[PDB]
Amino acid sequence: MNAIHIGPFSITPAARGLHYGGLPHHQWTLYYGPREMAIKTLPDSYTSSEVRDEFSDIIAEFVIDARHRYAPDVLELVNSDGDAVLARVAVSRLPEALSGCIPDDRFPYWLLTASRPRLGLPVTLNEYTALAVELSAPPLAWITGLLPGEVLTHDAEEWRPPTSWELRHVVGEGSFTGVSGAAAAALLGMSATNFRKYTAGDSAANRQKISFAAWHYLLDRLGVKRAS
Amino acid sequence: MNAIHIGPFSITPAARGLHYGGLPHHQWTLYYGPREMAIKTLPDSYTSSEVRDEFSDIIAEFVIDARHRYAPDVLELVNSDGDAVLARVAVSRLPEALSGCIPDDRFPYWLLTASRPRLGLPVTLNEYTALAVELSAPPLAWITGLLPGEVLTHDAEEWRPPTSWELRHVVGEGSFTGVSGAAAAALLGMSATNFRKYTAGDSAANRQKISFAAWHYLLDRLGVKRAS
Amino acid sequence: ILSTASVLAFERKLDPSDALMSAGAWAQRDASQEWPAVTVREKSVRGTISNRLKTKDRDPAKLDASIQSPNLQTVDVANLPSDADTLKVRFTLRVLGGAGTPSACNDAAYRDKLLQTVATYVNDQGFAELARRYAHNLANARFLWRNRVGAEAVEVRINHIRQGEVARAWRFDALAIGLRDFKADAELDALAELIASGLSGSGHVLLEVVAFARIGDGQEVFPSQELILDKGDKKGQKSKTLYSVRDAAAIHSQKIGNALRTIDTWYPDEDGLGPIAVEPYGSVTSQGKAYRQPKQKLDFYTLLDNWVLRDEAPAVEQQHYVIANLIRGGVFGEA
Amino acid sequence: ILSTASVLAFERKLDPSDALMSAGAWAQRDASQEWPAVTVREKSVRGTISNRLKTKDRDPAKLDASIQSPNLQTVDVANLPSDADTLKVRFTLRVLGGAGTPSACNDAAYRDKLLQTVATYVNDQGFAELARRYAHNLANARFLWRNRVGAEAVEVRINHIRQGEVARAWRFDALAIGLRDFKADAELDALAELIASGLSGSGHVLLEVVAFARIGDGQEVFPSQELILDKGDKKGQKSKTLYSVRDAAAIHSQKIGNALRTIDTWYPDEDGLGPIAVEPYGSVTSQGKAYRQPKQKLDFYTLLDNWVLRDEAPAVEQQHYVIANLIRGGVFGEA
Amino acid sequence: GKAYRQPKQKLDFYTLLDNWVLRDEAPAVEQQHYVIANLIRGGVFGEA
DNA sequence: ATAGCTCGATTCGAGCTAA
DNA sequence: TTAGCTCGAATCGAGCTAT
Repeated sequence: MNAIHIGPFSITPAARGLHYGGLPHHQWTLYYGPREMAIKTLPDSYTSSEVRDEFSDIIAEFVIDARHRYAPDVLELVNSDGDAVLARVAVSRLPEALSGCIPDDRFPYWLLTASRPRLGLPVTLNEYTALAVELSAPPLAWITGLLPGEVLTHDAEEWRPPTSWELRHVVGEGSFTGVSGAAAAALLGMSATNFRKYTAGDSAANRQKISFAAWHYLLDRLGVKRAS
Repeated sequence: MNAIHIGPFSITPAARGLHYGGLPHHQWTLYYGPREMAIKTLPDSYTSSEVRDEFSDIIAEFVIDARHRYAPDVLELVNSDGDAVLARVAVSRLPEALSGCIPDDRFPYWLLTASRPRLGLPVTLNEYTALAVELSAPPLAWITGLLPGEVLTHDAEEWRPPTSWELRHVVGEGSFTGVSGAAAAALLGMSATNFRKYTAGDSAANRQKISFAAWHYLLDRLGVKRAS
Repeated sequence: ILSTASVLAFERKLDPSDALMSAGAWAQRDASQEWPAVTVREKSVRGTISNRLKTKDRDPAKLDASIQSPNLQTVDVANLPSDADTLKVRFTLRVLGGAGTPSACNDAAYRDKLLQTVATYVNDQGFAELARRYAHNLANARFLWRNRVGAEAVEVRINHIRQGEVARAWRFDALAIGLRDFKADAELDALAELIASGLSGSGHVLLEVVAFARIGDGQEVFPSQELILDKGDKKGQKSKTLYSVRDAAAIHSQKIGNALRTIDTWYPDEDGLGPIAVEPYGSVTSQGKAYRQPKQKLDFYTLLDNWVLRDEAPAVEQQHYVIANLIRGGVFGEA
Repeated sequence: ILSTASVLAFERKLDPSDALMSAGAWAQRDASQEWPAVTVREKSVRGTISNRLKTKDRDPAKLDASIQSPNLQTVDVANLPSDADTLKVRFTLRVLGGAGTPSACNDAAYRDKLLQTVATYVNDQGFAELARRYAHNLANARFLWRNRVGAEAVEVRINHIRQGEVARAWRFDALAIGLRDFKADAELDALAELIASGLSGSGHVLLEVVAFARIGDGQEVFPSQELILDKGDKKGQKSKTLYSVRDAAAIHSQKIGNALRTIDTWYPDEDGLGPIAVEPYGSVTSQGKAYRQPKQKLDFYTLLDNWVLRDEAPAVEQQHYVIANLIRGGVFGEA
Repeated sequence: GKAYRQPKQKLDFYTLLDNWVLRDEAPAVEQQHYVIANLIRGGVFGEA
């Protein structure tokens, strides 16, 4: 039939078929960009929904592995004993004052990493609140591990506009955020046709590259970066 | 001489002149948009940077009053008695579940308002940090009181692009943020020549309007809004 | 109109074996038949992060925490013994005839036209230049991929095996014959004529190729690597696996075929970058660049289509490239 | 605009082998070619509670109960014989040359620019300072990591093995040449010129390095430590595993390479620590911190990007650091 | 099978070292002799 | 840093089809 | 919701200016 696109994934069929048993079949192969993930030989009587359901489990385990691999590192607020956790915050980056630390009784509250060699500093509740406000991780911060560092940088001279494939990580129904393209255009105050022009395939004449402010505000409003 | 423009302020001279004493003199009028704040008769021997210094104190008083009357609401974290303030955070909006409250002993932590009829909500440290991350106020959040409510709204259908004078509140040498047009363009990842078209006034040839995503991302980066 | 056939499966000529690699001492390399094999063993490695950071890991505390929690791996490593300084790599090569004949085809007319085209190529200019270039990638130990970079002295021994016995023996100083130039030499000419007779189908050619190299005393040698399933823990991760046949480190036969296949000096870019393995679309994975792009009219498929379908014969260099692609085999044809 | 390449893999120069540990007596080290190897064996250790307790295990009853159940485990231990006080450690070092050439490069223009940058470095000042510091780390037994801390006399012998024979011999007092200062000496200068000729690609050099350490009769020696899968019973836990190749205690080759790499004295922090290993982000595993932070604009990647992309040549010390990091090699470039 | 110098009586190595280094509370000369002897014997001191 | 310009290329919105 | 496409209008970058 025709290729099935699910966010960044693509299920393209083989050009020539085969017969398994007495029924016609085609091999359907799953991609993640250029990475081939799995191949399945499927009957020609399957619709697109059944072909998608055949690879839904592999897509789901990819999503789970991506969430666990790129999960933001967690800071823990502990008491003077260092045993009881009073609050946990997931941060996009660590404070620059983190050094090797074991809590004392000289200070009541300590902020520590969840990593086994713990880094930390004595912290007050006001300072902990300020650090959590200016360092917290958005709920979909794991998607940033699937994107290159030259599309996620705030330096305008080192920034590159994301491609269509990098856009489809966060913009489609089969993407990792689950919002539609029209919802993404509504978040940016943009026309749906203009935003479709951003995620247009290579077989198109009208393609537009998203700007710095629009891309970063989209990442903010989607809960991927710079949302705390 | 020439009309001195300091951000949203404009010191325009009188077209006619006068001779107070024997020296030449002109009437300089401070403006906050369509609002007249002061008339001061000054000699013609003063330079622009000296009339600016002459009118600087009234502008400083205006900025102090604007910062004080539009200060964001402060929340207080207290113990099971309500006497000691363990941590305070300024919020752009109050929590949804606040009701009139007096702290008791059954809960160790209480999040009360700074207003004397103290609304409150029993919280733990983790939920308190979640609320502080969600609801925090940027350092220059007081400038939103000087801006219309239809240019700060997140709803794209009810949003109106800011004018040149409303844009001078946040960008410019004599703005309330103090950032130049080049720095604002670098924050938006665009050229300074295009931002000067945003800040252009009375020049109907090649004057542009800022977009929803660009305006809200600029307010994010300057520290005015969306910086919870 | 003579459209292209829908399957063009070709079988591989110049079929090598897995090259088994063993160790010993120089000047006892004549009696190297009982040299002990190079064994693949495991060692533990610890290191810090030396790759580029994502600009998210540039935070100093994250870098310090990554240093304080370094990554631990166990890797397969192949070394020479601490009393042996020479590595012996041995494989057998078969040169087969009938290069232009496909193993599968859909069109009798297309396969007849292709066979006629290959036959008029062989009649006009046989497998003389191609076999000359193949003899070289055997006389220089290019199949010693990373075992040749810092080796002090490399020599190769090619024996023609007929009825299981050496019919003619060749000995080459593999460092004298470079990896860049296809010069002319009498023993190289004889080996080229033998490979040409093998490619023409006029005789059976089986070669025993043995290479010796002064890597050094106890130094590391480099066999071929396998995939990592990554189904274990992150401390005993087994990040590298090496290739072994029966407990002897070995190099994959396709790596040897690629090494002998590096004869393409006719791509539209400058040949001062060196010879390339003949491929469709002139692909080099290390450089990430495709010489002979399909946008230019110098790739294998457009050349084969123009030469066969519409009788647009390319230059003799480009048809050498086409016949080299036919010799290497491949699943050509549309779908 | 000449952006950097995504694939920038480099191969390492200064390839060391695994260093084998043998044992014997001082003043018979001139006939140490038949010294018996140091054998890794098993012994039992019984331990008490000696680690910190997290304010809940500090109860006297719980602490005493933990005392009544001590941890029993076996450890791999390497010791000198009771009649031998000298430890012999021997490895071979090969210096390749061609440091500025990457093994894989996506961009041809970036490849050419990097080659011109490295050629400009070598033309301005060759591999003379770097080779001098590498020869210093060869002369002192820094590769003899914990076997040098209490050794009374350490002597390092370095030979140049040209055709399997000692073409040039060096004998050094590894304690007179400290681990802090890179001074000047005539024999150090000769070894520096040899390593310089190796790094420049002028000729093939292979160095056989042998170090003798007078430690004491029956004293403990320290080979490299391996990884434990941690699956067996608690009593036979094997909490410590030592590295050996064939019943002979050995040091990992990458540990030797790290100790030879300790030439970096140009990091922004003070000279209290002394030289460190030339790694990107200046990582030291023992201190758990990174000298040459990317925030301080003195790491390898920022210096290389400024030097190559936009012609901002750093100080000659940082140029030495960058070239030593290219000699070190690694998977640079954005993955 | 018992522990003299329990952490409860504040005479173990860890509490004495922490008070001597962090709080600058130098213990008795006997206790600092004990601490320096613990530094001589070596160890894997320092938890997470 | 302010203030503004031109000019060709790129983006943008609101129609529309196509599924 | 996906996936596009014209068509005129507004915007964008990079050149110059002026003060």
